[PDB]
Amino acid sequence: ADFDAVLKCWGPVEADYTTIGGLVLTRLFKEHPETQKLFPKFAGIAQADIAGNAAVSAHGATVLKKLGELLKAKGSHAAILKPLANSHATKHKIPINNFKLISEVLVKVMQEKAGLDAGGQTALRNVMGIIIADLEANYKELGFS
Ligand code: HEM
Repeated sequence: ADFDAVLKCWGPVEADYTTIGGLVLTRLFKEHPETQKLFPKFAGIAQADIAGNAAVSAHGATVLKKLGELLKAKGSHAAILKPLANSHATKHKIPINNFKLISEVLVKVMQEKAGLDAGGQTALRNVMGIIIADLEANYKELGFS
């Protein structure tokens, strides 16, 4: 049910993955500047120059499309998340806590831009908690507990 609650507000997100993706990453980097350093392509870009940066927005679109794919999955969520865990632990070297930070940002962006109400905010926190716990379990399988 919590997946359906989020999907009932996903229209404005999927309508413009570039704009909303850029909003999410711009806010992440503003509120959590240490996360920007985990993207070598973006690390060191002055904060004032991030909102207008097309490459940042394009990467945010990649993130949100992957999250959409997960939400819409009629099969295993864990299966889609295994490659994501593998790349984020072993290629990008992203500590798990950073997924909680981007999930905090997404809840706020959907509250502000996608009509996600109080119950929807809780549903999205629950869904992101499922995703993050699966990423964390897969990190542990790789030796990154
Ligand atoms: C649930 C949240 C996230 C989703 C859905 C997501 C999704 C993706 C996808 C689909 C890619 C491209 C394919 C791949 O390399 O696996 C990617 C790349 C990447 N992600 Fe994430 N990601 C998330 C969170 C994060 C966080 C929190 C960070 C760092 C704070 C991060 C850092 C990176 C980096 C550095 C790349 C490589 C970018 C490039 O070289 O172009 N990701 N992510």
